[PDB]
Amino acid sequence: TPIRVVVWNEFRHEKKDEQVRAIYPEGMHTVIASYLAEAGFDAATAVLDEPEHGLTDEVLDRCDVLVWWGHIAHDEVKDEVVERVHRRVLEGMGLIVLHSGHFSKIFKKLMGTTCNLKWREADEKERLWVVAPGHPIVEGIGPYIELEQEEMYGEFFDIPEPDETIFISWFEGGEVFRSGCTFTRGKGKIFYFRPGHETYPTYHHPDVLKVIANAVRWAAPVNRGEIVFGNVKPLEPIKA
Amino acid sequence: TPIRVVVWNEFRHEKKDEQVRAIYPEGMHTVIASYLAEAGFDAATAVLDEPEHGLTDEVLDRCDVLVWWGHIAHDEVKDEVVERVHRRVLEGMGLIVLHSGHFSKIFKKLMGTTCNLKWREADEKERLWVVAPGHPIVEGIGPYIELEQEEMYGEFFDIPEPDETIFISWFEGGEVFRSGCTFTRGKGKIFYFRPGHETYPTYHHPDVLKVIANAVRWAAPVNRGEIVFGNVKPLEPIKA
Amino acid sequence: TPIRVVVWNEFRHEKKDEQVRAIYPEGMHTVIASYLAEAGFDAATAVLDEPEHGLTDEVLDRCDVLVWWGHIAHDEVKDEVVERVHRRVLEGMGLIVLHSGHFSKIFKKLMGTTCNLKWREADEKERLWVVAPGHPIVEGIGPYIELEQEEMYGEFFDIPEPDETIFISWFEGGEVFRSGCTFTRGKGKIFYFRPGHETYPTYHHPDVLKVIANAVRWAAPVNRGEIVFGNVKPLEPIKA
Amino acid sequence: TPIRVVVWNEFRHEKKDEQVRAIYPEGMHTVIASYLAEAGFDAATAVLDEPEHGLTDEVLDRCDVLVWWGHIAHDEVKDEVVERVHRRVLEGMGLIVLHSGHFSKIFKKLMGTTCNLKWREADEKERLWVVAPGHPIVEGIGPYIELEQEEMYGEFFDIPEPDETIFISWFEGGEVFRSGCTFTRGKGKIFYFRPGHETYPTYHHPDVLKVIANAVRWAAPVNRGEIVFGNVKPLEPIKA
Ligand SMILES: [Zn+2]
Ligand SMILES: [Zn+2]
Ligand SMILES: [Zn+2]
Ligand SMILES: [Zn+2]
Repeated sequence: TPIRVVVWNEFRHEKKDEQVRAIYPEGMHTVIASYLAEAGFDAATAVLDEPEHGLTDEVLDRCDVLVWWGHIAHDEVKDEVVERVHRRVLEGMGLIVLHSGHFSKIFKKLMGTTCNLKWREADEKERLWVVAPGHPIVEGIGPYIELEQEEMYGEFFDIPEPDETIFISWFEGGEVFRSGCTFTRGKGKIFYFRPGHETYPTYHHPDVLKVIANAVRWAAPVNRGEIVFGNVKPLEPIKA
Repeated sequence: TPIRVVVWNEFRHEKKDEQVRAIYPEGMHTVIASYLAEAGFDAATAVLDEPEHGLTDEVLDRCDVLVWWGHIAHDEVKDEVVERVHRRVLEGMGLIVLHSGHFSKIFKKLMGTTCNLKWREADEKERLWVVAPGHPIVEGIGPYIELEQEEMYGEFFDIPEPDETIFISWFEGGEVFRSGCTFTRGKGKIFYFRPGHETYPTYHHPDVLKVIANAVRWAAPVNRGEIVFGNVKPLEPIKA
Repeated sequence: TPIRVVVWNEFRHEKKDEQVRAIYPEGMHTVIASYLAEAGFDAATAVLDEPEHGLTDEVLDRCDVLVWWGHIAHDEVKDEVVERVHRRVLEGMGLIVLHSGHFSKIFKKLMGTTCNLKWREADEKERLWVVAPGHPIVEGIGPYIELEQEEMYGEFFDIPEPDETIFISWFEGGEVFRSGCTFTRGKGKIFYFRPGHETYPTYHHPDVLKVIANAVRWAAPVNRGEIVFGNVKPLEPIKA
Repeated sequence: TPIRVVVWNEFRHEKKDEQVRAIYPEGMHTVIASYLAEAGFDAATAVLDEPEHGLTDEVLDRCDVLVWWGHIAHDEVKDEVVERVHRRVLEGMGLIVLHSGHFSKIFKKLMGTTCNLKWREADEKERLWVVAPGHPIVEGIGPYIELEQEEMYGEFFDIPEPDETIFISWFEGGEVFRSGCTFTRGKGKIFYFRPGHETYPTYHHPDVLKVIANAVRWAAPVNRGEIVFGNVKPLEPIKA
């Protein structure tokens, strides 16, 4: 049965910023979710200004993978919902965090670090080099993805060392970035993917959308729900 | 020149349980700090009931490596202080988390997971096998450390995958545990080391103490201090 | 298209030893391949005492995942064949190494270490604890797999640190072992799975066969073939 | 006791090419070893055209860390010597592989991959960004090292995923590289460090030499010696 994916987007820039609305008139979430649906996923969206930011228990309980984009309103996501999502990831829900989502409460909580970085908005070139060429996330991608204009993020990226580094970006201005990183938290699989500044049509680039689709598939839950913790009796005789 | 170490202990059990007090009449912190002093470290102690839990900015700014044990009052450590310690580890302070410190606010914050596990107090044998035989933390340690009595902890331990697993424990009752794990968070080096239940003389065991001393040296800051993040000018010209 | 898997087995013990033949009268390869065929894989088998050990170019070129079991005749696998296999794994072919396969020429070549370990044949109990509970390899597996009789292998196991540790074994006799380990080499995915001594019906255990099937699915290539190396022209202008 | 380091260098280019001899008149090994002696190490050199290539059992037994640079005569290192070195690394001798040492027999043997990569000799700028800012290898190193001219190596670099990535290089021509990588093999610690082309004064750069010195200290053996393997008696009773 199709993997069920919820694409969550702060959905502030596209309402109010002319240059962004021109690129994403129905929001970045609509673009990503449309692509995913046309790729066979059961795709829905959620935004910050819906009740419970669209992430009710009912929604999350039928969500296999959550995709997250935020930027200027990270602080408005309520702690109750962050905790709810955190619990679901640890139980096995997948999480794909995009671009400025590195500063989301949920990603910072999972990482345990500041998730800070260097950055510059200069309409500069990015080339995302594949460094895990057999990884399912890079199926169909070529040796790199090139973006003619993006916002630079630069090392040092204050994240725990990834389980795997999939992409490393080169930027025109001299920096590099670990731009595709996987992590596992509990049963959940997380993929950080750097591209997607709101003022560039990055989410219309077919290789970008394909990485996201590939990542949704890679992140799907396997044994969602079942771990026993706590006080336990012995499985073998203990000798006095 | 000597590495400065603060040994933090909740110090509630040793006052409320006579069986504990008999083993550690001046608390576990005193035993650990005394050994570290004799090993050549500049060692101090701090406990929960001191003001700021003993961890003022003044104390933390002169602390190279913090050692942490807690159990029954993890909740009483104020968030302001957890946040202060978290900042210090990211800037390069070392952290050694011991035994029940797996449920400390600070370790859970740095891990991003629940750090739950299975457990049992049945005075059973533990054998900590070395699985990183060339690691500095196991200098002078044989193939395993054997403790005649300890509290079992058992996988699955809900932690991010370690940078390195140093020890894996075998318990008499059937369980195993990744009982010595290293992580890096920011510039800080963390070592989780399982043994140390308050009802057993585990911190009188010479190999246990040697591991802690080896870990204090390993975890000593390099390049300690603020990392530069934020908006930056290009090092190469960007075609406009 | 179903995944094409070749199950390679030394196939000496099952002819030499009456007690082994009684358990695996047509070889362990036949039992594993039959299960895989029932699970929907396009399964074939190959054995040491065949021209090219059954691993001709034509066979390997259509092999998506190779499963390897050997023990008493690792030396007899011709270097030309080991090299052929090694090239295929780096191009993306999956490799599942079973039990005494740890000392196969192919596994040692891919690892770079001796792959030696401690061992004991004493019909003792082994409990394989899952330590990556979200990993695809453990789909359908409970917290542990228990085998009533197996040969002990024990740490230190001289392997490079795995990409992920999936299983850690507890043995009745006191030892532990990293019993399911993943590695990536080139584009190829490798899984080492410890259980499988010839004198015990381990490959009739449903959980064991399930893990192998899950690992074959996991290890199948999705970007298969030649990577570009060598001298390359610049993508950006270089100032003279 | 100072750490004993042997700097091994093929030493063909500096004898045959006047452009190279002008930069390194007494060989690249001399320059590195002289720095290391001033940094307090007990340093010695060895070269290809000495008996046993300078790497007798006697020499290797008193070597704590071996540094290796080769390029046009990797094939002339005798397999007997490669094997000797390999055994010593597994027992805990450190190994620092420099630049075209990526294609040395010893590095390839420890890695289990081809170690191939993309490359270009175009006198282009390289900026080595630190991505493990607390690591001992980068003590005293700024956010990056910049080399005005170097040979480009580019991803994909066919190595096993490093234990840690210390540096990632940006090159003027558009590529990136994992340019400082640690690995553990047996007891031995290995650091690959990219810079070092023979036609550029790279080993006269203070930060490059500092990194090497730091890596020599980091790679010093602990618990050096034969690991015990083989058949072992049980530590606990095994039931009939
Ligand atoms: Zn942005
Ligand atoms: Zn306890
Ligand atoms: Zn066997
Ligand atoms: Zn070169």
